[PDB]
Amino acid sequence: EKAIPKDQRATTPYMTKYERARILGTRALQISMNAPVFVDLEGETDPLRIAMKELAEKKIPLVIRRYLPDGSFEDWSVEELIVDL
Amino acid sequence: IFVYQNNITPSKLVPSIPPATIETFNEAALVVNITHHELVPKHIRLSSDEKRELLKRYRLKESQLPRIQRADPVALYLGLKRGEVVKIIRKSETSGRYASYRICM
Amino acid sequence: GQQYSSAPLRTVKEVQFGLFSPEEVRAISVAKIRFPETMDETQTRAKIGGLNDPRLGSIDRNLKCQTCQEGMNECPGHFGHIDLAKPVFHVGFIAKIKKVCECVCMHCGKLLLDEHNELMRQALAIKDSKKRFAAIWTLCKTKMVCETDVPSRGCGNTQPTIRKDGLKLVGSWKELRVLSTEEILNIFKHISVKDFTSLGFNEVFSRPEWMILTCLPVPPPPVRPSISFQRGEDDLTFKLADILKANISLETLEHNGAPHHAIEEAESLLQFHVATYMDNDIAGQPQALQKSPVKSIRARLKGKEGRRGNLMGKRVDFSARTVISGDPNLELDQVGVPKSIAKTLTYPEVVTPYNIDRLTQLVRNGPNEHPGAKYVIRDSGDRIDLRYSKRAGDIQLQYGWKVERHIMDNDPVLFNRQPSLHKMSMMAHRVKVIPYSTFRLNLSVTSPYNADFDGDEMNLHVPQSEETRAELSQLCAVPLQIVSPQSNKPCMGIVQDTLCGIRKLTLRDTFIELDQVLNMLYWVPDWDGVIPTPAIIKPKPLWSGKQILSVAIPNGIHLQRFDEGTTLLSPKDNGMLIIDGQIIFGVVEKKTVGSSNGGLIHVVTREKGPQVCAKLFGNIQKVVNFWLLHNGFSTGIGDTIA
Amino acid sequence: MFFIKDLSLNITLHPSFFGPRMKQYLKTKLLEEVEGSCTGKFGYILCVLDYDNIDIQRGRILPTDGSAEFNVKYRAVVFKPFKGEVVDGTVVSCSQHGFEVQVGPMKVFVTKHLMPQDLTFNAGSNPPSYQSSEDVITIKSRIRVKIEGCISQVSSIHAIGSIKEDYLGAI
Amino acid sequence: RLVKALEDIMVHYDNTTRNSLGNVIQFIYGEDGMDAAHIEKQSLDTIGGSDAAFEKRYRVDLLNTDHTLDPSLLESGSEILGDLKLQVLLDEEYKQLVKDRKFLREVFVDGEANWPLPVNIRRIIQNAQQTFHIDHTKPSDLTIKDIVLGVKDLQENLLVLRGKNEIIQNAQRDAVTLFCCLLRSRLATRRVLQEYRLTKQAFDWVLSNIEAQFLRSVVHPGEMVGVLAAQSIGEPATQMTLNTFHFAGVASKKVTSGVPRLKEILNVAKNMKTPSLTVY
Amino acid sequence: LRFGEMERDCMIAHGAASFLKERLMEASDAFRVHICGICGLMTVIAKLNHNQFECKGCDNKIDIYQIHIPYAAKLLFQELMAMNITPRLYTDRSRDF
Amino acid sequence: AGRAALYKEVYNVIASDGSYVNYRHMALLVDVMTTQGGLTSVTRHGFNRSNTGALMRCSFEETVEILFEAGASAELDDCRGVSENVILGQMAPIGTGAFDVMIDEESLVKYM
Amino acid sequence: VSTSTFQNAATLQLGQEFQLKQINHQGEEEELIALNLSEARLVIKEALVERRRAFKRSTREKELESIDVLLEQTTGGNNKDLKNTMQYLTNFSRFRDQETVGAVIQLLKSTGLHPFEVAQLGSLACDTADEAKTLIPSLNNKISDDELERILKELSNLETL
DNA sequence: CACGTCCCTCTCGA
RNA sequence: AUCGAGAGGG
Ligand SMILES: Nc1ncnc2c1ncn2[C@@H]1O[C@H](COP(=O)(O)OP(=O)(O)OP(=O)(O)O)[C@@H](O)[C@H]1O
Ligand SMILES: [Mg+2]
Ligand SMILES: [Mg+2]
Ligand SMILES: [Mg+2]
Ligand SMILES: [Zn+2]
Ligand SMILES: [Zn+2]
Ligand SMILES: [Zn+2]
Repeated sequence: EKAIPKDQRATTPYMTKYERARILGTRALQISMNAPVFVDLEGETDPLRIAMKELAEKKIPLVIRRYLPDGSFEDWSVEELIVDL
Repeated sequence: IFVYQNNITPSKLVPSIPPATIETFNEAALVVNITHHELVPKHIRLSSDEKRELLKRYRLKESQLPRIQRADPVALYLGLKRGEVVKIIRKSETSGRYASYRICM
Repeated sequence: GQQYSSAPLRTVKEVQFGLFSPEEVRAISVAKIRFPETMDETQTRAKIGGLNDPRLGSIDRNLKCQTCQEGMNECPGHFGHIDLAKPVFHVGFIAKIKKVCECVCMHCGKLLLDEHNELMRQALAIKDSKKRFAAIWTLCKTKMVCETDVPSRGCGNTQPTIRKDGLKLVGSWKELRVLSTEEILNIFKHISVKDFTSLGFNEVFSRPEWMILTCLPVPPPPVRPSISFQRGEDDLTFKLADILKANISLETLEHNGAPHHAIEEAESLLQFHVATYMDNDIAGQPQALQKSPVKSIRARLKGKEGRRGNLMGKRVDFSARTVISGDPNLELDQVGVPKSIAKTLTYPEVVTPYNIDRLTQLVRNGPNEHPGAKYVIRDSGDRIDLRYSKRAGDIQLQYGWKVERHIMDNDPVLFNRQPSLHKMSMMAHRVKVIPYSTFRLNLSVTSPYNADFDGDEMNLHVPQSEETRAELSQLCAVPLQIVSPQSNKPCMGIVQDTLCGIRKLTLRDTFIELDQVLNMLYWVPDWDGVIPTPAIIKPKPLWSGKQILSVAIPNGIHLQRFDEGTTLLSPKDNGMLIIDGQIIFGVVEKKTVGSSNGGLIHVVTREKGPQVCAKLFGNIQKVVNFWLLHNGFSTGIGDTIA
Repeated sequence: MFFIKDLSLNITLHPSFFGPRMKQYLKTKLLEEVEGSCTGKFGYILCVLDYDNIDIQRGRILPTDGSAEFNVKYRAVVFKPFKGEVVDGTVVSCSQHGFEVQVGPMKVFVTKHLMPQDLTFNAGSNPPSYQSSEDVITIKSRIRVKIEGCISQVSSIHAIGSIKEDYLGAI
Repeated sequence: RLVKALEDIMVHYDNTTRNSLGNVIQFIYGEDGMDAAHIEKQSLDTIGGSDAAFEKRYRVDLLNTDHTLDPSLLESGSEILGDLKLQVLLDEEYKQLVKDRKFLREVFVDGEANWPLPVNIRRIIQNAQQTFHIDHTKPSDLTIKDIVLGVKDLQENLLVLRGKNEIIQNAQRDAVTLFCCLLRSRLATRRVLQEYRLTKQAFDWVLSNIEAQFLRSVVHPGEMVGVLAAQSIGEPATQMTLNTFHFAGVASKKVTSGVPRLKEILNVAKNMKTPSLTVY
Repeated sequence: LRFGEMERDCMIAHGAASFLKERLMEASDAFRVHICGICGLMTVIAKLNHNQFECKGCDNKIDIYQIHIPYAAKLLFQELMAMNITPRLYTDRSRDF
Repeated sequence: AGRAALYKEVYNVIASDGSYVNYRHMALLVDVMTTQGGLTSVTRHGFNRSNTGALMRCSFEETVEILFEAGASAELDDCRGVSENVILGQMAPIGTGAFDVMIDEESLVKYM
Repeated sequence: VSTSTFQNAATLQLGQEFQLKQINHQGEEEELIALNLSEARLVIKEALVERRRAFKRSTREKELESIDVLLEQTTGGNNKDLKNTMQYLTNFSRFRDQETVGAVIQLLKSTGLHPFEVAQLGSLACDTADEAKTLIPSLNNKISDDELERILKELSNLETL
């Protein structure tokens, strides 16, 4: 309904360790459910290491919808979020 | 404002003028200004255009703001009213200056 | 299991709290509770169409329920009811009933005060529901008369100073009147649609007239079960028959010859059962007992054990526990798990091209072989026990099946001492399956859990999905937690053996010869394989304690500490200075290598990384301990002698 | 009647379909379980209009289950019959107690007693018919009936019609 | 109780520390939006010490033959000697240093100069001297333009709350204010070239790493700071009164004013067991 | 083994949000109740292998939702109901901030 | 002014033995009681009386009593406190739950 | 999973799901959409054929085989309700070509009648104003009989062969 | 006048 | 088996 536009953002531009952790996890759970791998599986088996390689190449097709207390939010795409860690 | 020496008749008689805030303070607590004490920080009144600003800039609901008692020894000193906000500047050991805000419940 | 239901799946976002109406209880009730008989048509396993399964839940595992045909595991249960012959105060709303009767004209049904009073229009301004209803009752119990105007409004009956004897109310006039359940109910029902709403109530979800029970809801078996060994119902299934016994007395006692004294007794009796049934730890009262006390529904929920120990805390599958022993040849972020635990603890891996080749080998290894598996879960989902299934051999795995397989080397597990007073007291380690029945953890991770290896016991939890997995390894990993927010310092560090021998080692008198030096150098797995030019060469190639230690400290580290009188030409090997990961001077002690505010651990974890420092922990426990092995160290009564 | 309601459906997708041919399989699955459907609340869903413009938004990755969920806002042609609306329909079934009319995707039923008195049942006919003065409702004639009552049974809502009134009968 | 009154308390995406109602407990966790792990007890040399030594250690007088950066420490010490358009900034710099010194002495009335703050600067400069191998003899290839302006720009990029309107921006200045004091303290134009001997590369390296090591120290929106402070306060109390017999009869202030008073403090309670007025 | 109160607090500080749900659901009670879209209780007779859903008394057959909650919750709710307390579980919402 | 005294009286019993906990924690609790208007004690009446969700406050003392006056005042639980989700078996808006995760058809075909 | 939207005799007392004031899919507001047996066939045909156009990037009593093929190309087989509807619609559509149907809509929609009447008027072929108002009792007291009979006349005329 | 830390392991008696 | 009672361990 309401929502925020991507030119009025204000949240920390880096990836929250909880976001990184739930994205590496989320993709791992999805990758382990035989979901398409968008990265170049270079001799990989573990579905987490694939997701870590997917998050290292930022080829993860996920958007983090960061909910602010007022109810409204502002999505950030995994590929646009910096990954300082 | 009136300064009752030792007592005041409850002849209640105060809240009685619509376009007037009828304030009352005693001479005993006014002997030493409390706002001069080590632990009492700067309390600043907020204009109705400042409150309506801080509430939208922090995306707040009025209830969600930290509250300052109506009869707070400082809320009276500044003659606060219901709904007035007061930015509070305290010297913190992590940022040096930390802005807090309280609404007068 | 639980079959698939077309119904959409949602999460709960609002929980509406309110009160039943006697009419809504009659509505939902899948069966009227008519008999107090347990479940004895002929005491057969067939239950009685009166109590227990007149349509509610099922009593027998081999029996589908009479409402939702799913039977047992799936049947939520289905509430019944029993129409009360006489209204009854709710044990919990007892005081809240009085607080209202004090506020409203016990004859007029309108409020004792209204908006014409300065304090009532003030108290009424309070939209805080419960602070208003308190600010109303405060200034309402006093004015005890149905006024007629005083500038009209409204008949005038004086109001009684009400008090409670326990389960019944009385009010004085000037008259000792025991206020009736229906009479109060009749007053509450007549309360202005808007009057009770402004009194901290609600027009649809919490009408006052429902603090008085005209129709009781009967919970289904799953709430008050019954188990066999022959059978025996639940302490609340009993309490119900007790309530129904107390009701059927009133049902007939009042139908025919009305003796009023008896009527006014079996009613108070019934009020008792309905009261203790909900709360049996009442104020006055004897507190009932059946062949004893009895279990009040309120007692099921009382804090600590009872949905605070059923919902705030549960017992869980995929868990373990054993004695813990310390290992100096393990890595910091590891936990030596006994083989047996790794054969009982599983992980539902999903079949995929990435793992299918490993997975099928495990299956063939089975539940007895260490690197084996226990269950295989198909497309259809029914479980396939690899210990007893005939096809436990010629079984062909499909993509997308789940292979509940044994927990193997380097899975993430939640590890914890029990006084869980710490974010650190629950950490995630890599599994490392090992023999003997002890959990084994690296000696440096003792201080976080505050564990010693003296009959100490530690829990182990195991994730079940690849995301809770990553959640443990990306947040709760032991090396991720090396520096605590608690005191903004390292919460792990060198302790015991390693510490004692690391100042013994880092000395000038302490020299290491070649046959001993090459052993030390090898133990460092991340070793550059290059022999450090010996601090002393020619008389006899010797190495300094700190010098040899430095190959384990990672090049790129700079640390600086000055103790008492520590100079730039250290007098008593004072203080500490490490430059580019090699020791310059100074003895290594708790200050240097402990969990110090600016210790080596702290510096290495910040300017190098969490997992880098972790490997440091091991790289030192593997070397320092090795040196102490061949130097040795003891303690006797000689050391307590001056 | 025959309306166009702005509907929305919550479809859930397994992660294996989290590829490029996803929006396709979302629409494919949207119509799979909506196209030839019926409800009663909204009525006979008949055909989702405007295939091209069909929002899907961003799908929520379910908490402890990888699958994503989308609210597929769409628009479709529906059909909810109403008690009191006249509808012309083709006669299909024809019994001794009445005859069924095929109006749209549903079948309105007419009772012998809802037909005017003079319409007598004609068992003697390969296509059983209701002979009368002028009309002869055969197995496959066109009739204009007035819906009298509506019943919603699962994925189908039937009805009961009358032709006893005026301006009602054959075409 | 602690864990139960602080459950829902977690840093939120605007760096507010709120509960489950949205009620604001703090506007930046720890009044500086920082994470507790990236924080270290380093010293702000701008405060304690002699007014005389302060000049010695920070003041740079370009219009002077005695108090000017000797051309051996800068690249242009002799060509900047007397330069006055530049000494305006060495004043601006030295002026904000004293505005600093006199501010700290307002916050830390007792004159204690060692406090915890993110980014170990005492470390970073060292980890830069070893990195670029600093020549304690050869002069520095830095301009006064370089130092005082790099610092001024470094501060603008030390973000805590990211925002646009004055309300939030003015609480940016606040949140950082203290950290910047250590920054200006340790990046004094005299220090950089006299005792640090920074080259240009070494300097710019120190600036960029400071920027990140700070931007890392910002607490993460999600952190359950409340259920954490609760444990952080409750663990040592429950754990201190478990190691009381390691010394047998010692008592001390274990169960004397610790466990007791703390129970008072949490319950508040007017019937305090020792009401004392320490009147100065 | 009991994953008790204190252990919950620890994972909370960790922020292990979905590992905590895994702790208290997949590895414990966790039940599939059929709540009603208007009353908000288990009363939704679930004849799912015939696919009939009803909260008669609310006379509802479409507004049904299956929801994942601990059986301990399901009990706690029934128990509250047995004391004439309605804990109507709602999938939608009406506040905001 | 009191908030500072509260902290100072909290820190003064911490700095004795085990003489360090970081300001933030103490200040948060301290601020917790403070930011209400007066002292809000850490006790089953002090804080537990707030306008929090019903189930939340029932997870700490006065357990059945709280759920009573909740359904009697027709209370509503936000479902925003951790305890609520814990009781309900849902991922709590806590760190790894403070955000939601979505796939945009855009990205999925940007790497098709 | 089941369908939802935003928000009883046949005298305009429809459900709430078919109440005049109903919300859009953007969130605005727009009048109810009632189509006459004819306006419904085009709407379907158009939508069904414009689905085949995007499935390429991956007469009187003889048109009925032309629709069956479209239904056996785009829609899934099991969808049987759509087949009967198109059959039905194809026979009982008073108006065949878009041009005529528009005029019908142009005529009816400018009378103020609530869409159900707009719909029912274009689908039921009446002569008398007495017949029209007795089959669509939602009127009766609204449009005058003469004016209604005037409008009824333009209908029978526009009845495309 | 209601709380009274956390888990874990066994024994026995209606 | 469930309730109660008790003794230990960390
Ligand atoms: N009553 C208790 N409640 C909670 N935790 C306890 C309790 N008793 C012991 N513990 C926990 O178990 C450990 C108790 O110490 P332990 O019995 O192992 O003795 P110790 O310190 O090794 O004694 P010693 O001085 O003889 O070596 C601590 O980690 C403490 O947290
Ligand atoms: Mg021990
Ligand atoms: Mg010990
Ligand atoms: Mg002990
Ligand atoms: Zn059932
Ligand atoms: Zn009156
Ligand atoms: Zn219902």
